[PDB]
Amino acid sequence: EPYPAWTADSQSPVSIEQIEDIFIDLTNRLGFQRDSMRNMFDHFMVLLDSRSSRMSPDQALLSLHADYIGGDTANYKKWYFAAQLDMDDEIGFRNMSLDNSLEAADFRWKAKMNQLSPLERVRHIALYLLCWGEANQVRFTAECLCFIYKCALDYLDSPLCQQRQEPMPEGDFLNRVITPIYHFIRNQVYEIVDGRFVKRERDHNKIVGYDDLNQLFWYPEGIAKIVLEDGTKLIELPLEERYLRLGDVVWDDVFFKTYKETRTWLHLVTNFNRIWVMHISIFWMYFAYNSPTFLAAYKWASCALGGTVASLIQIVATLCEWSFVPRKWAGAQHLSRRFWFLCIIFGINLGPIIFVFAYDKDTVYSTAAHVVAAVMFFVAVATIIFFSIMPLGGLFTSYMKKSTRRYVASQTFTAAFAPLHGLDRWMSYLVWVTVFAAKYSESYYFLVLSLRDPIRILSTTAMRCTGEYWWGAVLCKVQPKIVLGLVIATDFILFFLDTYLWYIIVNTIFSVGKSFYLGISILTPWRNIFTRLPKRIYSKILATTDMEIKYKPKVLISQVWNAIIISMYREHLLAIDHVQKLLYHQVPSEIEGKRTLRAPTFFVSTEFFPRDSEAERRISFFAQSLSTPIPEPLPVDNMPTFTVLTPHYAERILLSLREIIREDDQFSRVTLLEYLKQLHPVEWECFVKDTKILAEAPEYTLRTRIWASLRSQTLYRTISGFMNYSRAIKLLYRVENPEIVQMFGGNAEGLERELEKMARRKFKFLVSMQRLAKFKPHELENAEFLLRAYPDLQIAYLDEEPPLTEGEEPRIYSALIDGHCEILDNGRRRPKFRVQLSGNPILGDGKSDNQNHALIFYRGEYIQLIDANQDNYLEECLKIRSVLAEFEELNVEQVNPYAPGLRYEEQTTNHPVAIVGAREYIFVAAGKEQTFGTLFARTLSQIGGKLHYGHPDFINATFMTTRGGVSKAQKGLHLNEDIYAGMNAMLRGGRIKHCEYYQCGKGEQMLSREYYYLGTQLPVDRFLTFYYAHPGFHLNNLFIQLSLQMFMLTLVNLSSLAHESIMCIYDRNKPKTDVLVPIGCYNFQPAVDWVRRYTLSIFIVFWIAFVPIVVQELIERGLWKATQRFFCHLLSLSPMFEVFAGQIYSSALLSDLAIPFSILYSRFAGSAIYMGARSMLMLLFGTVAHWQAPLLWFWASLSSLIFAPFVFNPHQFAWEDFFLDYRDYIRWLSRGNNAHRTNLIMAEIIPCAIYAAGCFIAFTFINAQTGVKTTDDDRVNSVLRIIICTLAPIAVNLGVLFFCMGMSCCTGSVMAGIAHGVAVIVHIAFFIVMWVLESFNFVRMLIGVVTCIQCQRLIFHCMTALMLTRTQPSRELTAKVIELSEFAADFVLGHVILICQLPLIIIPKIDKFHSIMLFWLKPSRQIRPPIYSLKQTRLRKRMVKKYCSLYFLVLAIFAGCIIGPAVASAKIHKHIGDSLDGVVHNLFQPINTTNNDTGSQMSTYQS
Ligand SMILES: CCCCCCCCCC(=O)O[C@H](COC(=O)CCCCCCC)COP(=O)(O)OCCN
Ligand SMILES: CCCCCCCCCCCCCC
Ligand SMILES: CCCCCCCCCCCC
Ligand SMILES: CCCCCCCCCCCC
Ligand SMILES: CCCCCCCCCCCC
Ligand SMILES: CCCCCCCCCC
Ligand SMILES: CCCCCCCCCC
Ligand SMILES: CCCCCCCCCC
Ligand SMILES: CCCCCCCCCC
Ligand SMILES: CCCCCCCCCC
Ligand SMILES: CCCCCCCCCC
Ligand SMILES: CCCCCCCCC
Ligand SMILES: CCCCCCCCC
Ligand SMILES: CCCCCCCCC
Ligand SMILES: CCCCCCCCC
Ligand SMILES: CCCCCCCCC
Ligand SMILES: CCCCCCCCC
Ligand SMILES: CCCCCCCCC
Ligand SMILES: CCCCCCC
Ligand SMILES: CCCCCCC
Ligand SMILES: CCCCCCC
Ligand SMILES: CCCCCCC
Ligand SMILES: CCCCCCC
Ligand SMILES: CCCCCCC
Ligand SMILES: CCCCCCC
Repeated sequence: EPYPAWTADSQSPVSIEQIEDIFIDLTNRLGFQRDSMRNMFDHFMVLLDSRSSRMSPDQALLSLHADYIGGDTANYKKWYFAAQLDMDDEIGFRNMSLDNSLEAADFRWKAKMNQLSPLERVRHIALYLLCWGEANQVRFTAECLCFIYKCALDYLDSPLCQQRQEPMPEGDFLNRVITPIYHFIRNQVYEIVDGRFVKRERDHNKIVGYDDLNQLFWYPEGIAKIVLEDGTKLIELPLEERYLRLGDVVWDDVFFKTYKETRTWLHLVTNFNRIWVMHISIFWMYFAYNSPTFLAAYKWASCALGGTVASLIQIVATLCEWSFVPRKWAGAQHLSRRFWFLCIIFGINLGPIIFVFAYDKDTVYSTAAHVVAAVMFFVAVATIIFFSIMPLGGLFTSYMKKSTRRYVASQTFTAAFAPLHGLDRWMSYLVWVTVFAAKYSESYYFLVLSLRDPIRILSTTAMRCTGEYWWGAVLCKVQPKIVLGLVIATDFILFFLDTYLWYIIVNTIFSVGKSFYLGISILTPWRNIFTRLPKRIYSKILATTDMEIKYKPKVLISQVWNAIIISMYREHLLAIDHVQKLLYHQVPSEIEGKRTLRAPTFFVSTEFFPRDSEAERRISFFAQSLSTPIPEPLPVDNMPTFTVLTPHYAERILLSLREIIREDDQFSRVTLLEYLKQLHPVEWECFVKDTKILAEAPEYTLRTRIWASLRSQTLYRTISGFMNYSRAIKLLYRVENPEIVQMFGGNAEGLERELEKMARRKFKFLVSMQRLAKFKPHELENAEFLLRAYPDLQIAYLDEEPPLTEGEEPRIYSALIDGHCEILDNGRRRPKFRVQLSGNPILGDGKSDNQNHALIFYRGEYIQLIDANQDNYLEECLKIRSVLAEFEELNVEQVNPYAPGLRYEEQTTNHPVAIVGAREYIFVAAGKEQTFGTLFARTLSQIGGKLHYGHPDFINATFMTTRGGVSKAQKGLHLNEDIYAGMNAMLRGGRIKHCEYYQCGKGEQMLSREYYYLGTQLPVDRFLTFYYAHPGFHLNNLFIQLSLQMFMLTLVNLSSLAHESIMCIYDRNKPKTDVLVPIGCYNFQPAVDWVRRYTLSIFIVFWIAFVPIVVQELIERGLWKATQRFFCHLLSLSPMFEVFAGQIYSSALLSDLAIPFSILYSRFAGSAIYMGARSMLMLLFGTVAHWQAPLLWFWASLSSLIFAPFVFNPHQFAWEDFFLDYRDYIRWLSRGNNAHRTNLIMAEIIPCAIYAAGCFIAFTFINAQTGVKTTDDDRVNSVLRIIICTLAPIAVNLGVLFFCMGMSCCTGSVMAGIAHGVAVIVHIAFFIVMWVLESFNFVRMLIGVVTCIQCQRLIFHCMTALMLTRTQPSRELTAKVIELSEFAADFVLGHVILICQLPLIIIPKIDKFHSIMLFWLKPSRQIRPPIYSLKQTRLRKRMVKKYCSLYFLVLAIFAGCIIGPAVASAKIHKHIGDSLDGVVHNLFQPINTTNNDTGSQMSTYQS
């Protein structure tokens, strides 16, 4: 019989017959499609049934009306206010606070709904539901539905439709008002070609999407732009006849783009404008204070001028924003007003600084200098504090007039946030106060106060040296100032890493203190969880407090504890003797004869779980989760009905049979069974035994099919894993009320029948099987099999039909089939419903439009949406009605929302809860467990809010389906198609909370739109928390990588300068004996010691930030290993060992993030191998010139970067596989064959030449000899040595290239060989000429090479890009020049890589250890082929020895190139050149000089 909570009562305001009457009439007079009417009717009635099982039926209808259309939660009310009667500013004013006007209209609206007869509310809701059901693929645009809904509602109330004695034909609401909008959307992509559609490839910024499609309807002036077909405006017409001619509007002259994103670096300045301000500005002031080398008023004046940078940053953000919104669109004048205000602020700030900067040089004004300095210091501080807070999108809004728009974005649709009151408010305040009060305090004593001494030295010391021939000694005269500038620049970056460093520390402290203070789970009282289980189950999983008839509080627990255990055994996890001691046995009372209840000995105080199998894990976790304070549940008779969605494109329903054996030694290992059998060798044992009892044929094949199916990874395991929701309800139904079984005790069939009837109305399952009309006949059998297995299952699939007349698109439907539908002659079952779409719905990339077409059949109140790989064990399935109570809607009181008084200040249900994420963070001896518990949290809490912000598991269906959809996927917008739903619900009113006693069981977006709305309007509480989770992580891995490069640039110069000095011996105790004992010397010892204080502070940030991803990637073991690992270091190298114990994880992780040599090289290059190569060279130059002690710390790390991927490879290292890998490498090498425009050319030039010049400066200084006491006419003219060696090899390229053209004019593979043959030797030769030029001095030769390489790539970097910007004969040469020159570079770098393994192949037994190492990491079903024919063996040995000799030859010539000039360094003694007149002393002047003119000498000049 039908819905037994609305009909089976006697106080229902209406009758089920009246509802059908209303639906029939409403369909009749608007032409809705006939079957969707039945669908929506069933949906509505099920909704009423569910809502009326925990309240009076008089209130269910009221609550539904309030929630859909009319309450403070309904979307229709929001749109009606914001558009139909303006009043958008008032909502923003009221939000920031926490006749006409807002109170009056609100009162009128509230009092106009308080007097509706209960037969009108049903009509309203029915109309809305019908409109929502019909509109295909327009559900993504909420406000459109509101517009059509209002138009239809106004039309039906007219005296024009009530007198017309004729109903419009069916399909008149889909072929007249809905289809044109769809034709507009599909016409922005998929341009029609001669017969079909193809993906129209337009630029990503001329394509209107959904977000730009509905956003027209937010503003009153956005509606007034709807031109009709003739030319008149739609609004011009009266209200009643505004619906009929809605099919004549042309939706192609009426939609614009309204966002138009731009270059990526340009957003990060307007979005996150509060992080640059609080960092740059304060950073300025610190150095401005303690830098007296440029009285007492100048100091304060400068530190005050520090405050003028904040306003400048605000102005360049406002000005940058002006290129996002359109020109005349709503909210544009506010930008000009704000620009005016900010200009005034900037003027006020930097007005008087000029007056105090120089107007006081010993005149009578000094009485008025200090006062203005101090007051403007205070003003600057006030400005900084004001701009660090008060979001950019809302300031200077009180001082504005009425105007038209006082805000730039709608404040009722993108600025409605949850106020987050309670206790967590103070906690967030405290956290973000301590972080920034610790960082600003410690980053002044370790980073600006310890840098105070070198500033005085390196800013006054003046060099004395001859110089060069083109400018003399004007550039080399001030080297130290450049070093100081580079030191400050490379230290400015670390100020940004410091914050994220402290944010990790203070979070985990606050978590431990909060999880220990509240006295929850003190350390580990482990021998108590099992001791007191029964009191946990009886009051957390059973609802007895409101069940009464209290009797026997232990017979109930017995009925449960056996069910959970037996289920484990039925899955072949426990032995038959292994369960009898793990179950409530009942023993008869020997006194009288009746039965009594015992308890397992395990359960009060012998291998309960075999070799800690997973069966232990399931029980263990279940036992701990009952300590958390779970809310008390409701009776299983009064819970809401929910549903489950699953999308499925193309998976495996079953592993078939032929794909179980296949061929053995043709792929990984052997037949699949034996692979599966070995992994679980305690189940197959129990399995075959279970077969024997059953056998005590196709069924056996089926049983093997299922047995394998439950393992591996398929679709059958998810369905059978989630269908435990069905049993968990039934079992808890009988237990709760045992008087229901006494009624018909003896009817075993009657009992089970009733139990099923309940579970089929509180739980629905639905999968969305796309493309089901075109399955292969071998795969269609699998689909039908599921229907036979679980009859209560629902499948939704698309369909087709030949076109009505020849030449048109075929109509497509979307029908569902149940498990009880009768079969037809064809074989497929007859569907229950069949709805008509308006064209192909699949338009996006991912599986997000798959969900939408099957969302119509979602009967229920809440939704749990899953992918096709989940487990959901039964023990984590019993407590479903406790997690479902997180939505605070189960224990409340109704208050008649339409009531006089009760203004919107003191209501309760204002921000409903939308998403509920689930638990995902799965988990000296006494000290070790405590410490390992602490290290657990630091790993734990790092991802507690990084991969857990919007990950959805349960969705409040009513709230989340009226405003948008469940997920969106478009070519234009790009977030992740998974996090988009999370952010959208936050900035629209909803709220997100997550439980912690459940098992989920599972940049290109900084360019997006939601980042613009979130980062410009959020308060500072939530902004900082938001910034340091998603954006501040990716933007942190870029600063560390950028800090390293800025460190190499300053290392080169610092060591170069250190290779020229006397250093004035220095003591690190208290060197205040200002005597400077070399007398005539200039000291640089403190500057050199700065390298020591940096390396320490750069691996700490590398340490803490890369420890928490260890355990979240290597939780598997370690505690057992830690004992022996500690056992090997009670007397080991300790602090230094920690250094070399902290350099391996980088090798470990990147290996897991990742075979012939060439194919691995080509994909691992361009990001890790090249930048590492250059940085390797610069470090080498430094380590030879001065050799600071703690410099090898980089040698380990930099080596590990480019030496790890070639040690974590599989068996490829023995003897000849190495050499045969050398076969194809050469063969592959032989056949490798590889203002709107003033922004792209500026972004890829500036930070590619600065790095070049910095190297170039160093080379000039190292040649200009200092302390040499020579004359003016000496010079070196070292600039030329760059030119003679930088462009000369490029000239050799073209000359041969032209001669290549000529020779053929006056074999292609051969011609490549000779071309590439000399393209390599030319560079190798020019490496030699540079060495000779510097008179055979290795130290001052390296820096020469480094400069040339940087200079070379600068030419290529700019020349190619400009040519692309801007001819064919010119361009065709360009690519050929760059290609072959780049070739020689890749050859040498590639070749040297496989040369540094010679002292690893000499060891006889090598891969044996290599095998042991890698198999520890992971097993991958290894296979070893013994395929070596007699003729293969001889040739294999034959050909391998061919290149094994060749390999050694190229090794010898490379070393020979080195030793050549090295041994010729004692043969030339006179000189190498004596030319003059511009090339004078060109090669290198000295052969014998001195650099120690100090001591006795008092005053010489040595210019
Ligand atoms: C003395 C012998 C060497 C002569 C080297 C001639 C380079 C000639 C110019 C060139 O090829 O310079 C670079 C490549 O530099 C390098 O290999 C630098 C490392 C060299 C290690 C030598 C070890 C002995 C091009 O880099 P890309 O533009 O490819 O970088 C963007 C991503 N595609
Ligand atoms: C005030 C600080 C300015 C820092 C500018 C750094 C620019 C980037 C230098 C390195 C670019 C990449 C070189 C390969
Ligand atoms: C009662 C007022 C409390 C204000 C808390 C502000 C916290 C700001 C943190 C960041 C400062 C730069
Ligand atoms: C007269 C002395 C001028 C010194 C200028 C130093 C500029 C350093 C810039 C560093 C940029 C990374
Ligand atoms: C006072 C003499 C100044 C000579 C020019 C200095 C240019 C420095 C440029 C630094 C770029 C990193
Ligand atoms: C003021 C800082 C501007 C942001 C710099 C971002 C550099 C990386 C862009 C990819
Ligand atoms: C804007 C700078 C104001 C300076 C005031 C000076 C007054 C001088 C009075 C003698
Ligand atoms: C919060 C970090 C503080 C570090 C110490 C600063 C004061 C040192 C005084 C000796
Ligand atoms: C967290 C703020 C700590 C402030 C310490 C001030 C310096 C220590 C005393 C010299
Ligand atoms: C001249 C000092 C050389 C020190 C060793 C350089 C190479 C280190 C490789 C680990
Ligand atoms: C001039 C001092 C050189 C010290 C070299 C130390 C070598 C350590 C190799 C690991
Ligand atoms: C010794 C004080 C220097 C200036 C500190 C400014 C702090 C601003 C928050
Ligand atoms: C560093 C100043 C950048 C200014 C960009 C202006 C862009 C206007 C469209
Ligand atoms: C001698 C009186 C000086 C007053 C200066 C006032 C400055 C206000 C910004
Ligand atoms: C010579 C020191 C004068 C300090 C004046 C301070 C005024 C603060 C309002
Ligand atoms: C931001 C206030 C604390 C840091 C500056 C004052 C103390 C310096 C030692
Ligand atoms: C970036 C934080 C540096 C902390 C250095 C502490 C040194 C202790 C010996
Ligand atoms: C302060 C502006 C810096 C712009 C750098 C652009 C880099 C693009 C890759
Ligand atoms: C560190 C800022 C010094 C500014 C001096 C201006 C003359
Ligand atoms: C722009 C800061 C320096 C001003 C100098 C005025 C004499
Ligand atoms: C000398 C005191 C140092 C304290 C360091 C705390 C991190
Ligand atoms: C006299 C100007 C010299 C500029 C040198 C730039 C590298
Ligand atoms: C010469 C005064 C210091 C200059 C620093 C530039 C960053
Ligand atoms: C300080 C910003 C530097 C950006 C460098 C981009 C390569
Ligand atoms: C006449 C100045 C020449 C400068 C050359 C810089 C590469």
